[PDB]
Amino acid sequence: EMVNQMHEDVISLWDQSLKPCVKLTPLCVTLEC
Amino acid sequence: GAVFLGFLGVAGSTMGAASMTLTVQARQLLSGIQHLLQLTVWGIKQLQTRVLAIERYLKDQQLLGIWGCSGKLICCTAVPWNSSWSNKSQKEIWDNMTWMQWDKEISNYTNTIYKLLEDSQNQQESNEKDLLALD
Amino acid sequence: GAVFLGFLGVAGSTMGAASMTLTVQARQLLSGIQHLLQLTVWGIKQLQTRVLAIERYLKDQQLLGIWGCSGKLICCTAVPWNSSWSNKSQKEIWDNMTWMQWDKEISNYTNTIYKLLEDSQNQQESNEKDLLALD
Amino acid sequence: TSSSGGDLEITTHSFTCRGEFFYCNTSGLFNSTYMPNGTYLHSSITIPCRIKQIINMWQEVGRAMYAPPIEGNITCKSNITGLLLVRDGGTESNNTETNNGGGDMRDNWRSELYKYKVVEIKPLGVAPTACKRRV
Amino acid sequence: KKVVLGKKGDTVELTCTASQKKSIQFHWKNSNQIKILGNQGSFLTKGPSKLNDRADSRRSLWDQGNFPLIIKNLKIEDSDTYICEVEDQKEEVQLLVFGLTANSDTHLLQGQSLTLTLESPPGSSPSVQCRSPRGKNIQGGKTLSVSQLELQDSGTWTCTVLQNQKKVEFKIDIVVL
Ligand SMILES: *[C@@H]1O[C@H](CO)[C@@H](O)[C@H](O)[C@H]1NC(C)=O
Ligand SMILES: *[C@@H]1O[C@H](CO)[C@@H](O)[C@H](O)[C@H]1NC(C)=O
Ligand SMILES: *[C@@H]1O[C@H](CO)[C@@H](O)[C@H](O)[C@H]1NC(C)=O
Ligand SMILES: *[C@@H]1O[C@H](CO)[C@@H](O)[C@H](O)[C@H]1NC(C)=O
Ligand SMILES: *[C@@H]1O[C@H](CO)[C@@H](O)[C@H](O)[C@H]1NC(C)=O
Ligand SMILES: *[C@@H]1O[C@H](CO)[C@@H](O)[C@H](O)[C@H]1NC(C)=O
Ligand SMILES: *[C@@H]1O[C@H](CO)[C@@H](O)[C@H](O)[C@H]1NC(C)=O
Ligand SMILES: *[C@@H]1O[C@H](CO)[C@@H](O)[C@H](O)[C@H]1NC(C)=O
Ligand SMILES: *[C@@H]1O[C@H](CO)[C@@H](O)[C@H](O)[C@H]1NC(C)=O
Ligand SMILES: *[C@@H]1O[C@H](CO)[C@@H](O)[C@H](O)[C@H]1NC(C)=O
Repeated sequence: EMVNQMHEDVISLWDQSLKPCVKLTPLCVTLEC
Repeated sequence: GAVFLGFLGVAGSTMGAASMTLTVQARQLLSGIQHLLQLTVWGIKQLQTRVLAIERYLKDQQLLGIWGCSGKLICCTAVPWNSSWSNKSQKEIWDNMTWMQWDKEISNYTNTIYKLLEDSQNQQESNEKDLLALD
Repeated sequence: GAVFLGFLGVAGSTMGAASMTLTVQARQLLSGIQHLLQLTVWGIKQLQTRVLAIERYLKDQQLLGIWGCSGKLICCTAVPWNSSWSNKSQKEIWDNMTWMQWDKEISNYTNTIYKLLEDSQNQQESNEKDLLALD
Repeated sequence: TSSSGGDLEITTHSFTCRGEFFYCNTSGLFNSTYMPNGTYLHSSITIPCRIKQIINMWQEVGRAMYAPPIEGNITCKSNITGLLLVRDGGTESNNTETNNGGGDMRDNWRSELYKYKVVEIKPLGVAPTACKRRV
Repeated sequence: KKVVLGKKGDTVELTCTASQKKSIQFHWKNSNQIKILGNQGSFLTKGPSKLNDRADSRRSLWDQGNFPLIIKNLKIEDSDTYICEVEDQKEEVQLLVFGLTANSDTHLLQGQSLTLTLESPPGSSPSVQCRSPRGKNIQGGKTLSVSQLELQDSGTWTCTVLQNQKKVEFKIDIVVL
C-alpha cells in the first residue's frame, strides 16, 4: 500500500499542478433502481 | 493524562482507576500493529515539550534510582506506614479522593516519605554488608 | 540495524549473530576513546527521528517494566514453553530463520507470551507476599 | 494483432508534455508477429501522434477541459524503462499468440517499487533459553 | 438464471455489482472470456471482440460500485452469456436477443394470407403468442399464419415471443392500399 500512498500523493500533486478550465465531473446519490 | 505523561490514569477517576490504566496503557501501546514557511517555529516550540517530557521523565524517573525503582512505573516500598499520615484502607482509598484531592490530605509528608524510603534503601545496603561480612 | 535502533544485529544474520552483536555494540560504543538557509528544516525533520527513537526506545524499553526487565537489552523470562509454539532447539534456532523469517513462524503467540510473562510477574508478587506473611 | 480502442488513454501512447498528451491511432509499432522474425520493415523520421484538449482523468472518473495550446517549438525526450502488456487472450485462438495496453497507475508506478516493502520494527523478540526465576 | 432479452434493433442493460462502491476493477467478458468491456482503474478497455464497435456502459455510475454494460443495436449474434468479475465473483448476464418480421412487405388484399418469421439465436425454445386488432390470438410456435386476412385486420399486430421466462412486444404492421 506504499504504492497506493505514492498514488494518492501524485493525485494530490496533479490538481494544483494542472488546472482544468471546466471540469464536468459526474455524481449520483443513492436512489435505487 | 492531558500530556505525553501523566499517562497512567484520568483525572477524577479515583486511584484504582488510574492504577489499573497503567497496565492498559502498556497493553495499548505495546503492539503498534497547509504547512507555512514559519510552521518552522511551531514545530520548534513543539519540540521542547517532548524532550522535556523525556527529560523530567527520566529526571526523576531517574531518581526513582535512590528510591530503588527507577525506570519502571510502579514501586512497592519497604517502610512502616504512619497511620498518622492518612489512616485509610485500600477500599475507600482507591475508590475515593480522586487523587488530586487525595495527596493534599498528605501535602506535608511529601518529603518524610522520601526520607524513610531512601533511608530503607541505605538500610538494605547496610544489611547486604552485614550478610557479606562472613561469606 | 538500519537506524539508531535495531542496533543488536544485522538482517539476514540469524539469531546467534544478532544476539552476540549485542555485547559488541556495547563494547564498540563504550570507550568513546554547504549549509543552506533552509537546511533548518532538514535538521528539523532530522530531529524528530532521534527523539522518537528514544521515545519508542523507552516507550516499551519502558514497558519491559511489567515484563520485569525494562531499561536493559536482554531478558530471560520465567515461563514454561509450549512446544506447540515453535518446537525448535537453540542449534537450528540461532543459526537459522534469520529472525525476520523467524517470528512469522510464531506470528500468533505474539500476545500469548506477553500474557504468560506479565502473568509470572504477578506470580512473583503473589509469592513475595506469601513469603512475607510470616516475617 | 488487436488494438480495439475506446477511450484513447488505454491504447494510444498517452504521455504528459506541455501538460498535454499526444494521441494517435494503432498504426505505429503495434503490429509485428513473431515466429523467428519480426514483422515491421527493414534520424528523426516520423510517427503521427497529435494533441487533444478534452481529456479523461486517470485519477477519478469524469471528463476535463484544458486550454488552447502554445504556438509551438516543443520537444520531449525519454528513456523507456519498460512496457505494460496483457495477452489479447481468449479461447478462439490457435497457436498464434498476441499481447495487448495499460491505464492503472497503481502498477504504472510499480515497475519501480517491487523492492520497497515498508515495515515497522518489531524489535521486541522472543526466543527460547533455559531461563526461569527463583521460587 | 438472470437473462435479458432484446428486439433486434433495441439496446439492452447488463448489471455488475460491487460492495466497496468505489470504482474497482471490473471487466466484461463473454463465454470463453474474450475481453469486451473493462474497468482499468478509471478507464474502459474496449475489448477485442465482435463488440469493438458497439458495447458501452454508463460511465459515471462506477464511483458508486454499479457497473453496467449495454449492447446497442443488438443483432442475433450479440446473443451470448457475459461475465463481470469485479473483485472475487464473476456475475454472468445472459442475453438471447432476437427480432421478427412478416412476409408481406407493401401489398396485401382481403381474404389473402400472411406469415411470420422470428430470427431466434441458437439454443432457444420460445413460444410465439401473437395478437391482432381483431383479437386473433395466433397460438403456436415460430411460423404463425392465418388463411383469413381482411380489411378489418388493418392495424399492427402485437406479437410476442417467450424465450425462457420473458417476452417482448412486437409490431406486425397491417396497411391496405
Ligand atoms: C463518577 O460518577 C459516575 C456517575 O455517573 C460513576 O458511574 C463513576 O463510577 C464515578 N467515578 C468513579 C471513579 O467511581
Ligand atoms: C511511625 O510509626 C513508627 C512505628 O509504627 C513509630 O515509631 C513512629 O514514631 C511513627 N511516626 C509518626 C510520625 O507517626
Ligand atoms: C485511625 O486508625 C484506627 C486504627 O484502629 C481506626 O480505628 C480509626 O478509626 C482511625 N481514625 C481516623 C480518624 O482515621
Ligand atoms: C467513597 O465515598 C462514598 C461517599 O463519599 C461512599 O459511598 C463509598 O462507599 C466510598 N467508597 C468505598 C469503596 O467505600
Ligand atoms: C500537614 O500539612 C499541612 C499543609 O498546610 C500543614 O499545615 C500541617 O501542619 C501538616 N501537619 C502537621 C501535623 O503539621
Ligand atoms: C548467509 O550466507 C552466507 C553465504 O553467502 C554465509 O557466509 C553466512 O554465514 C550466512 N548467514 C549466516 C547468518 O550464517
Ligand atoms: C503449555 O504448556 C503447559 C504445560 O507445559 C500446558 O498446561 C498448556 O496447556 C500448554 N499450552 C499450549 C497452548 O501449548
Ligand atoms: C516436536 O517436539 C518433539 C519433542 O520430542 C520432537 O520429537 C518433534 O520432532 C518435534 N516436532 C516438530 C515438528 O518440531
Ligand atoms: C540451518 O539450515 C541449514 C540448511 O537447512 C543447515 O545446513 C544448517 O546446519 C542449519 N543450522 C544448524 C545449526 O544446524
Ligand atoms: C498462528 O498464526 C497464524 C498467522 O497467519 C494464524 O493463521 C494461525 O491461526 C495461528 N495458529 C492457530 C493455531 O490459530
